[PDB]
Amino acid sequence: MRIAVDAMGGDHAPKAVIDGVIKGIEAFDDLHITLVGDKTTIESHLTTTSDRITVLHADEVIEPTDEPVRAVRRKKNSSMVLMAQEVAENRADACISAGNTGALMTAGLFIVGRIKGIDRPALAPTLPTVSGDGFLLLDVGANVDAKPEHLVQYAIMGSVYSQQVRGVTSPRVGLLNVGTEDKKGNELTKQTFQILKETANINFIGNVEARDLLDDVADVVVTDGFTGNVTLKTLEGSALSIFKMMRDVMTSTLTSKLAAAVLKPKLKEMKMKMEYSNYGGASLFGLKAPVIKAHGSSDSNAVFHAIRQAREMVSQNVAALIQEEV
Amino acid sequence: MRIAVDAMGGDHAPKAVIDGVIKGIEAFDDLHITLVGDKTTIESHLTTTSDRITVLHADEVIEPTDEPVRAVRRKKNSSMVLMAQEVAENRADACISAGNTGALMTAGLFIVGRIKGIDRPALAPTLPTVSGDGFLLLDVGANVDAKPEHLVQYAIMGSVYSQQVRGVTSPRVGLLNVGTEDKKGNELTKQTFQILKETANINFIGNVEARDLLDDVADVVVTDGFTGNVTLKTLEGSALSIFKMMRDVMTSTLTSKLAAAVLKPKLKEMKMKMEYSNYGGASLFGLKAPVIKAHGSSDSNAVFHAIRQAREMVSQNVAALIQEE
Repeated sequence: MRIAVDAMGGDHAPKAVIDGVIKGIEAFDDLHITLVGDKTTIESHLTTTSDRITVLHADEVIEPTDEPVRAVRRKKNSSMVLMAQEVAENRADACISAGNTGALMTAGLFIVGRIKGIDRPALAPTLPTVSGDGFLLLDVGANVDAKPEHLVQYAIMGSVYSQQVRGVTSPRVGLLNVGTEDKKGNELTKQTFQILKETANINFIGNVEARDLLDDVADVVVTDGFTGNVTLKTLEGSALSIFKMMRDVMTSTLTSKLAAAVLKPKLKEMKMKMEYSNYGGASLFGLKAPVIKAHGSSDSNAVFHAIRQAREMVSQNVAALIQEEV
Repeated sequence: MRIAVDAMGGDHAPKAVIDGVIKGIEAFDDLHITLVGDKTTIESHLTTTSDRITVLHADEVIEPTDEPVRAVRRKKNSSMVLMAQEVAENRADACISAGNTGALMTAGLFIVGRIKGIDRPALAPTLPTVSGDGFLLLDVGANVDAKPEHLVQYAIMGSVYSQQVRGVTSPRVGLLNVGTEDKKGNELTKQTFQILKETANINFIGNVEARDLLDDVADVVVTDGFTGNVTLKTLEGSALSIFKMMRDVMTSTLTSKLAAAVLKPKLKEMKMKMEYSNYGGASLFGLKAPVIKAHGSSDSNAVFHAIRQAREMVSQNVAALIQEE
């Protein structure tokens, strides 16, 4: 098993990405990593662990302010393009980048290519729940204009991932909607509900309301890329607001000074919702191989969990199973 | 000022509705309330004797499972329909119900009627922000399938409300979107962006991302009913979920004890988070009179704030001002 990793994308790149790669190499014996980026810089951090790591030099990098299609086509020697090329030329089974989301989706689509029978890829992060089981939200902005058939394919891919990678035997697939009632939604959502109702290979549990997303309402929640993107950003801003209010309550002068016992829980609280990177990162479903967008602020542990998820996606043959299921 | 209130709709109706009405009557000297529902049941809960509370008997009620059009047409003597008829016959200036949302919107459309020039009314609640300035979100589910023209009308109505009732001189109008760039959004949203940019009567500041809604990115935030409903419900349910997740962190005897010291400020925090507290209910902009949908789980405090918001809406002539635009 070979995974190509973009060493240059991300806020803490390249150090955090390299440190996560070293953690994955130490954890999984069968794993081979191709680290793509500035070779000499990458080698500077690799002085203690270099066993199953190959370093592939990339002269250029894609910056966050550049337009994705132009950057991917023009900068053939960027770390992201060379990383995707490793997968396309069959020198890697999966790839991971913490870089620009749009650039990675462009490179995945243009270079890695779609699974046969898959119309449009979907961006799918695993989000937290109160129980800690988590759930898959797909499509959070890979495809803004969606057809009902696209959403049906999203449900199938999310079900295969939830079964093979998360080990959920019969994943509950819900359709994000304005109500729990069967006939709710706009045209796209109602047409999708009717097709989902007739889709044999999934455990379709119906419409799910947004208010219940974090309450373990479903294992897979399906939506179009625009609504999903808006939903994910709403979740992020809500998490920041509540953390801010809690920090004010736990650090206020009006409260007991002894309740300073509580200062240390602030970090734990920030961890519980803000960082869902422990779940692995946003997968681009529908491509010929696993392509994973690691969060831009990924530290070494986040990179490690993205590696662990990509490894399971490869070993459990998710792409081939998706091809068969459609 | 007279407001007709549906005493029968809502999870904690009729006790919470009657108690909220009594709180409004005690807070506002000028307020007259017509309580619509079963006279004997209402009189059981009436702890007050006040000439400014009148009881209007309604033989039937529209249940949460009833179909909106069919129930509204069939149940002519329901509390919701009689409440709306009070507004239509000019025996009340506004009405409030915590009952079935689809039924209430249908009654508003059928009985109260739309302002001339408005194709579709919108469901518009006021949400809190970090600064305390607040912002108006619309449409949050009156019409799930919207055209660009409908969103333009939502921007005009929201701006009028923000200026006249909320005292914002030049309301900043943002289009809820996935990016700041002009070409962002799905087909409906980018088309709306171009029309909104060419719209004369508004201060359009462009696209706004959902992550900044609570940080005063805009005074008025415009979306279609499907996306707006999903956004609003995400905010409410997620605030409850995340608060529960963070509170779970403090469970150990020393941390339980430390948490109980902060218990009074966090009950205060939960109250401050409830968005039926910060404003009343979602107002239906575009009808001839104010019709307010209070949250189905409204307690007395939520009912009261719905009354206070309806009172501000009547006093500032928003229906007339929206019509002028």
